[PDB]
Amino acid sequence: NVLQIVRDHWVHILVPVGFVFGCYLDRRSDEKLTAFRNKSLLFKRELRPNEEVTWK
Amino acid sequence: MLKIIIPTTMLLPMTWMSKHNMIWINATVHSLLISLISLSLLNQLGENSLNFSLTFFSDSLSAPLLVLTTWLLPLMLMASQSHLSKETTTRKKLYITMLILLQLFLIMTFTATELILFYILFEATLVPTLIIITRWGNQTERLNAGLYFLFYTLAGSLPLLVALVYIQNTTGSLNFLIIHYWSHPLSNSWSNIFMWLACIMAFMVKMPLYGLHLWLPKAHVEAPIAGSMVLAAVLLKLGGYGMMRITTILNPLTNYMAYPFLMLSMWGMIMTSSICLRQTDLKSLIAYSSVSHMALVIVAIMIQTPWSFMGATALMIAHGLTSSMLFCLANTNYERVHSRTMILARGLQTLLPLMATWWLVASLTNLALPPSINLIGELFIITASFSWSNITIILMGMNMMITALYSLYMLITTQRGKYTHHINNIKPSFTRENALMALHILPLLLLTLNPKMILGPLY
Amino acid sequence: MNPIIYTTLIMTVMSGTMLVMISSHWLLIWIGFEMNLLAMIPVLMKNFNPRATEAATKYFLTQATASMMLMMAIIINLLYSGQWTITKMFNPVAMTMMTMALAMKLGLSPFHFWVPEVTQGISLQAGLLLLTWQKLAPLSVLCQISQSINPNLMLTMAMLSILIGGWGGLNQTQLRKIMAYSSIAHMGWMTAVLPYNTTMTILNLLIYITMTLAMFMLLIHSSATTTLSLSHTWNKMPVITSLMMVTLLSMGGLPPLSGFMPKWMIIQEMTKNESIIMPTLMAMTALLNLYFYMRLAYSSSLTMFPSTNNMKMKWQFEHTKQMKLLPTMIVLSTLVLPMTPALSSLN
Amino acid sequence: PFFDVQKRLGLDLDRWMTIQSAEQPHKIPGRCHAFEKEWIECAHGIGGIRAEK
Amino acid sequence: MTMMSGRPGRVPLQFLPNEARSLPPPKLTDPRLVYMGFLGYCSGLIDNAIRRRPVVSAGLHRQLLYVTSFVFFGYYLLKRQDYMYALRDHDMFAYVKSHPEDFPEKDKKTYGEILEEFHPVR
Amino acid sequence: LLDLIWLETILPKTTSFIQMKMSIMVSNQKGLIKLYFLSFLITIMISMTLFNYHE
Amino acid sequence: AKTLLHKYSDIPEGTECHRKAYASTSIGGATGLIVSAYSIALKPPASFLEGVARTGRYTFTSAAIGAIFGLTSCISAQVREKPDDPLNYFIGGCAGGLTLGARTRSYGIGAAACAYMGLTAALVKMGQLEGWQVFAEPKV
Amino acid sequence: WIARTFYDGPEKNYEKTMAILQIEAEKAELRLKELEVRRLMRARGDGPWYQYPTIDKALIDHSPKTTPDN
Amino acid sequence: PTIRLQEDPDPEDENLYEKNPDSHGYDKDPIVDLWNMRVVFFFGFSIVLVLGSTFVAYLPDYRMQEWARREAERLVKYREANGLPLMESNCFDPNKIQLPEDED
Ligand SMILES: CCCCCCCCCCCCCCCCCC(=O)OC[C@H](COP(=O)([O-])OCC(O)COP(=O)([O-])OC[C@@H](COC(=O)CCCCCCCCCCCCCCCCC)OC(=O)CCCCCCCCCCCCCCCCC)OC(=O)CCCCCCCCCCCCCCCCC
Ligand SMILES: CCCCCCCCCCCCCCCCCC(=O)OC[C@H](COP(=O)([O-])OCC(O)COP(=O)([O-])OC[C@@H](COC(=O)CCCCCCCCCCCCCCCCC)OC(=O)CCCCCCCCCCCCCCCCC)OC(=O)CCCCCCCCCCCCCCCCC
Ligand SMILES: CCCCCCCCCCCCCCCCCC(=O)OC[C@H](COP(=O)([O-])OCC(O)COP(=O)([O-])OC[C@@H](COC(=O)CCCCCCCCCCCCCCCCC)OC(=O)CCCCCCCCCCCCCCCCC)OC(=O)CCCCCCCCCCCCCCCCC
Ligand SMILES: CCCCCCCCCCCCCCCCC[C@@H](O)O[C@H](CO[C@H](O)CCCCCCCCCCCCCCC)COP(=O)(O)OCC[N+](C)(C)C
Ligand SMILES: CCCCCCCCCCCCCCCCC[C@@H](O)O[C@H](CO[C@H](O)CCCCCCCCCCCCCCC)COP(=O)(O)OCC[N+](C)(C)C
Ligand SMILES: CCCCCCCCCCCCCCCCC[C@@H](O)O[C@H](CO[C@H](O)CCCCCCCCCCCCCCC)COP(=O)(O)OCC[N+](C)(C)C
Ligand SMILES: CCCCCCCC/C=C\CCCCCCCC(=O)O[C@H](COC(=O)CCCCCCC/C=C/CCCCCCCC)COP(=O)(O)OCCN
Repeated sequence: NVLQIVRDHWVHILVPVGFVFGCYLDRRSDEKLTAFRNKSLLFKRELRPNEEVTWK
Repeated sequence: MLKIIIPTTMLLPMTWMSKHNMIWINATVHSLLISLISLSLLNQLGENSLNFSLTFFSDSLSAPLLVLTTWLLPLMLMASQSHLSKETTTRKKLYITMLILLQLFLIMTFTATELILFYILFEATLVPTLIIITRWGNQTERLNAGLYFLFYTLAGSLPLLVALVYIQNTTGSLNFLIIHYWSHPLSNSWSNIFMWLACIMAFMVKMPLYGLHLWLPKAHVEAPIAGSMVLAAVLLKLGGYGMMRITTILNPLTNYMAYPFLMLSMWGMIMTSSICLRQTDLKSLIAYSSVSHMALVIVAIMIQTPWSFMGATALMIAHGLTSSMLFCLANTNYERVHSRTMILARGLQTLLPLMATWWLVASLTNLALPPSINLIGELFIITASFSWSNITIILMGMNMMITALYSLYMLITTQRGKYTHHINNIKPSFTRENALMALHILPLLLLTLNPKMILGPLY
Repeated sequence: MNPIIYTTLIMTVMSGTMLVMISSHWLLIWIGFEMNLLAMIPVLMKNFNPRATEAATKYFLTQATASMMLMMAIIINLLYSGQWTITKMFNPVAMTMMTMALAMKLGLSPFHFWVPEVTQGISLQAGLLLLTWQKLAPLSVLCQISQSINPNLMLTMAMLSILIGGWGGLNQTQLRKIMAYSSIAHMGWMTAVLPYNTTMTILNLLIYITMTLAMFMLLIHSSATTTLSLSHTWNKMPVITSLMMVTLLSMGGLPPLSGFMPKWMIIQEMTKNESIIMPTLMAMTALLNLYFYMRLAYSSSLTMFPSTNNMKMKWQFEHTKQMKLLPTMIVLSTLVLPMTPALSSLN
Repeated sequence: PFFDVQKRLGLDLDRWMTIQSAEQPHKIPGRCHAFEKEWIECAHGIGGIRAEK
Repeated sequence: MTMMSGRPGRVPLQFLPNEARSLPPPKLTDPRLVYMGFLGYCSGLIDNAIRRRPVVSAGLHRQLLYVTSFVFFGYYLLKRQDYMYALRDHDMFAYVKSHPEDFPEKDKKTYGEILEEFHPVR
Repeated sequence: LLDLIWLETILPKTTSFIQMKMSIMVSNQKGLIKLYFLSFLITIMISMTLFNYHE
Repeated sequence: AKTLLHKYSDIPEGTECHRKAYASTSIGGATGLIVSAYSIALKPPASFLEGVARTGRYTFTSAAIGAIFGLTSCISAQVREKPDDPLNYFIGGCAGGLTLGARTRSYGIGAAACAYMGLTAALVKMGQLEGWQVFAEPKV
Repeated sequence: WIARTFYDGPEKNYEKTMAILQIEAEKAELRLKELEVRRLMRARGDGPWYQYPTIDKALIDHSPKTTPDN
Repeated sequence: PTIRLQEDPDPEDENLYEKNPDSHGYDKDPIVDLWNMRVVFFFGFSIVLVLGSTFVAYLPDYRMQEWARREAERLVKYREANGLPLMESNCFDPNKIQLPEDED
């Protein structure tokens, strides 16, 4: 019976999916501005024995 | 900050793919969710802004405005579904599309890092507003209003564009951060004077400044209720935001270029407050109230002090909420009696008590009762003006009296006295209207509880 | 007219334009202009009536005078320098005469009077051809001789064209005359940036041609030549009127529509040289074109005008002939601004 | 504007008549053959702006 | 004025010189290409609307061809635009390198020795 | 006096009046080739005497 | 031509007021003659004598405007001992506007012309001072 | 909990601002340099830009011309 | 006809309470009306208002007010213990500032 329910209320996932897509695109934008990661004079720091990057 | 922009662009096809009787529910629910999402931008720093990308950034001045816009969209949706019941499905979807496009343009305008992009979006906001006004307005004046709304804007903004590109051919960048860091003083020459005028006149006509305000009564009176809401609460704050942004490159010319505009702002604040005392139209009274408050905001921006900027930000937020509430309150009576004359429907407190309580709270907030954020902004601006010059306390003080008068005047005209005998079609207030009033008024006092969220970057 | 004869005449018009565009010899450019005029004259009179004959006669007189001035300028240039190649135009008097002749051919002010009359006197298809395809050859020659232009004369004619286009279009109820005045103003815009950058001229011409093609195809689709006959279309097909209103807004230069891109770019270009006053005046004047576009939008899309009873019959029939390039033209006319940097491909 | 179809295809549609010193019938020379020849070789390949000076 | 028409070594009607092959091609997921596909989809929707057909569902082959054509042309348009901008920067840098006297690098001065006038706001 | 009359009189009404007058002046031509071909002659002479003479 | 413009411009601002007035009168007369030529071409006067009358009317109006502007500008500049000040040109422009209003016998035309011509003349003086170019030569 | 769940540390925003500022400053300097280069190239005509056509020398006939002195 | 045109009459306004005595003012269909009311009240008051106010009230201190207070306490303690003035009129060390050589 879920066919009619889906074809009537499938418009309710467009906005949440857009929210997740926007979060993913914000992360993709963030990954292109790492030219000074762990390089500022105020926050320059030695890496921990395991971690690879100070922030993502 | 695409996590806010993309859900609106998704509101678009969700509205266009909705079933014919479920458009309002879906739109309101997802707009409220988007407002809840945008609430996260209030977590600001103390030193710099939130630089999300090369294109968009958020600051302590733009985050409250973004929250107000995303909160205002659902309120417009609730306020619009009453008078659009007889419309066809396609035209209802078109109206919702105009509202969504306006919200998207405003969201992108308040966060643009670039001045030309800011100009493009701040000019793109005209098309949905103009279409709404001239298509869904009620009387035949609306067409003229649209023209008055259009050219008044464009004649102010087209010179700005020229100035903007000129600046980009001199400094090499119009990015706001680089502009702020690489700021240099403006000399005293005729070319610099005209560059100052070109950079200032667009935002001064969008405020609107006294003498340049003639478009505002037309636009706010012939527009539909959602159009009036968005014109008064958000679209007037574009001028204030733009002036606060652009003034970083105009010093020290402002030191003496503000005199004519300061004089106009103060005297026209007195003049418009006085005009409110003799107004047969209830919507025009609210429009002129907006003019007076925005004159105060103009003074605050023009005197260029931290306290003035704080008070100006608080005043813009408070005025947006209050004026939207007042317009909705007037629209309820209009929908009941189909007339805008203030002395037509009288003694409404007897017939609608809870509506009378809403009217009382809105009028008390309009006259800046302590400790409302309206009062906080007004008092900060007044203290800054007193520091600027001790004599201003005269004019400001005058305004403080006049406002109260006309404010209570409206209340005493509409709620007290005796009811009109021949008007018998005043039905009990719907739950929708009461919810609209409550959702307007509760955030005001909630922000009164935590006032540092709307005090801007100078806090 | 026979379809084969009509196709031959149209191809001869395009062949004259191409001959103007691909030649290095002044004589061959002149021959291309002559052939274009000869093949164009019958096309304007495809539907025979006194108005079409008057339009053809006026067009022929104007273009023949312009071509004679063109040939005289060529001969003076040859006299003062035995060169036939289209180049920096070694003589100033010859260059003044060349500029005047090309302005007369394009319809730039003050040689603008023939454009509204010829546009009003011919059919919508002929007006489409005249206002879109007939601008390529003189503008190509002007681009080729742009380094030797006198900026004062060219800019004076461009400013006059913009002013006269706005003022004349302010007074029209006939759609063809409105299109002609819009064309005059847009030619003014195209020629204002010609001494500074021909790439901007080409971009403005392309966007104007796209918008004009969309407008004329929408006017042919809904068979309206007056404002009142266009006011009936909402009761027959509202989608056409909505697309027409958005196209009018784009033609008015409002952001974020693509019609904003040319003027914007031109303004920026004119600000890279000093030239501050002229772009400001130019935008102030383009507000007039926007005003009468807005008036048309009020009359046709944003308000409902009264209709007639016989329109009910028209409800029962569909449009028979179908223009395949209309949707692409509308989309290019409206939603193109975000692709602005692609203009680098023009130079 | 100018689509150099002749240059792309190597056609020589009208370049045979552009200048006076270009391969006249029966090798008849112009009155100013040497002067135009010298000017052409002077201005070749340097651009109009430079060649004007 | 024309900047690049008389540039030496230019083939008349090429639209894509061989030197352009030395540049990285635009990714097939480029946002500009996605916008071109969106333009094609809008053209298909407008085509459906004008013909009085179900706007979203009328012709899927026609809409898909619209999107494909717009993406196909936009790819080469983007390639040419990127080539043109690379040419502009190449010529700019070569001209700067070949004219050192017109682009001097003057001594850098810190803010501690530059006298900047102070304008009080009062 | 101020809002409904003079502020209206100066900025928008004057603009509309001037634009209307200039539109009527520009667009009211009889359509006779004689008159504007005479104007073409005048324009050509003015162009050869004003701009062309100054090079 | 530019000969009249140069003949007006080479004289210093606050010197030799009669010569400046004469040059301004010549410029105004030339403008009026051109306007009359275009008006007669596009609107035939139906009679030769009426054509001469219209030409004389236009030429005298323009010449009077120019002469008044030049005379008052020079007089104000020399009286205030303040050359290179746009206020002198503003006063001259308003005087020319009042002259035009008197010529057409209309108070509204006079007031509007005074205001607009004053602003335009002040802007022209400002452009002369700061080097604003109306027809910019192509540089980039 | 709110800071851990919804936000990052200040260093991320700090260094993102650094990168953005560097990019914008480089773009501004490049714009100014390009304007200067365009001005010089148009003024002198000694660069790849603004190269206007001149008669091809290959069109000249270098043959005896029935007259010894050309 | 003594008339100007064929037109429909202006219809009277519809009262939503006639066909639905408890109508909530949202829609003529009672079920869609009731659910519009329910979603408005739940997502406006319950979700956005109260939870948003709680979220704002407990936002972490990114304005560094408490940190600034602690820093000021440290500096005041140190400067009072060692007898230095609490504040200096110069916010920059004069040793790194190079004034112009000649003032005449
Ligand atoms: C900026 C950010 C991005 C935004 C981009 C810009 C906006 C969007 C793009 C615009 C172009 C796209 C659509 C154009 C073609 C539509 C033409 C049309 O007529 O529509 C009717 C059509 C309904 O017709 P129908 O279904 O066949 O049956 C009803 C009858 O036809 C009954 O129909 P009718 O003909 O009898 O009704 C008559 C009506 C018919 O007239 C109209 O329908 C008006 C349409 C105007 C066309 C726009 C012109 C060209 C585009 C330029 C837009 C400019 C935008 C810039 C900002 C300025 C704002 C103007 O005319 C009127 O009522 C007159 C009222 C006057 C109103 C004035 C406003 C008009 C212009 C406003 C344009 C605003 C933008 C477009 C809004 C959406 C339009 C559908 O609408 C649709 O159903 C299509 C819309 C939805 C399609 C997309 C669905 C996507 C799939 C879902 C999944 C999402 C994927 C997400 C991925 C992630 C995975 C989950
Ligand atoms: C944003 C904030 C608000 C801003 C916006 C609102 C405020 C601004 C807009 C409102 C005011 C602007 C109006 C401008 C003038 C309008 C004229 C008009 O409409 O013409 C169409 C209209 C159509 O006329 P018509 O159909 O062609 O002929 C039939 C006549 O109506 C039949 O006429 P009639 O037979 O009855 O008599 C005519 C005759 C006789 O008139 C009469 O019969 C009655 C007497 C009236 C004469 C007024 C002057 C004598 C008393 C003035 C005393 C001092 C003034 C106050 C200064 C205080 C200083 C401590 O008048 C004349 O002959 C005029 C000749 C010149 C005398 C008046 C001009 C004085 C200029 C003011 C100098 C100020 C310098 C700066 C001072 C700085 C210190 C504060 O003309 C009139 O009917 C009005 C005639 C009176 C006009 C003169 C009044 C001057 C008002 C003050 C001007 C200053 C403000 C403008 C500044 C920009 C200028 C550069
Ligand atoms: C129906 C409404 C209609 C519409 C109207 C419009 C409504 C719109 C609403 C919109 C949404 C609003 C949301 C806003 C969120 C705000 C929440 C928040 O930030 O919480 C802050 C705050 C909690 O502070 P905190 O930072 O979270 O705690 C930090 C410490 O670590 C904690 O310290 P601790 O370690 O000591 O632990 C204390 C703990 C436990 O401490 C204790 O248990 C000890 C208490 C002392 C009693 C000791 C003796 C008594 C027993 C003795 C006998 C038994 C023991 C022996 C047995 C034998 C018997 C003898 O208690 C608490 O944590 C405080 C209670 C939490 C309340 C949170 C409020 C949430 C509101 C959100 C919902 C809004 C809708 C309302 C629904 C709420 C329910 C109706 O909540 C308060 O309100 C505190 C106020 C209490 C202070 C006393 C009042 C002083 C009055 C002085 C002024 C006098 C002048 C006159 C003015 C009079 C006015 C009162
Ligand atoms: C309806 C409401 C619309 C909004 C109104 C906007 C207000 C705009 C007003 C502009 C503010 C000031 C403009 C210019 C600044 C100074 C003005 C002038 O009076 O001051 C003196 C200027 O001296 C004289 O006044 C010369 C100017 C006179 C000509 C100007 C025309 C004024 C006429 C007023 C018409 C109304 C304008 C508004 C039209 C709508 C200063 O002497 P000076 O040191 O030398 O000039 C300083 C510049 N320097 C340093 C480069 C030399
Ligand atoms: C409103 C939108 C405007 C769009 C305009 C039309 C778009 C569709 C037309 C498709 C073009 C097909 C041409 C491809 C075949 C190859 C032909 C090639 O050889 O031509 C080259 C030329 O290539 C073209 O110029 C590129 C055409 C691309 C135009 C699109 C840019 C429009 C501005 C950006 C708006 C976004 C457009 C979106 C596209 C769908 C030759 O260069 P060249 O012979 O040496 O230059 C002669 C002129 N000069 C010397 C004076 C400079
Ligand atoms: C119907 C009849 C009603 C009458 C009966 C009512 C019964 C009682 C209910 C009334 C409550 C009385 C208020 C008393 C004050 C107590 C609440 C107060 O203590 O909370 C404040 C907190 O208030 C919140 O900060 C303000 C709420 C935020 C407002 C946002 C509104 C929701 C967004 C909706 C859209 C906004 C649109 C406008 C654009 C800006 C404390 O601020 P703060 O000093 O920090 O707290 C320090 C400790 N912390 C930090 C650990 C928490
Ligand atoms: C709805 C009514 C709203 C009114 C809006 C109009 C008010 C705007 C004021 C006019 C702005 C025009 C200037 C355009 C931008 C200036 C940019 C600039 O800085 O250029 C200057 C030059 O400045 C100018 O050229 C401006 C000249 C003015 C021309 C246009 C005049 C428009 C009307 C002026 C009077 C109105 C001004 C006040 C109006 C108040 C509001 C009504 C520098 O040029 P350079 O040549 O490089 O100088 C140094 C080297 N020589």
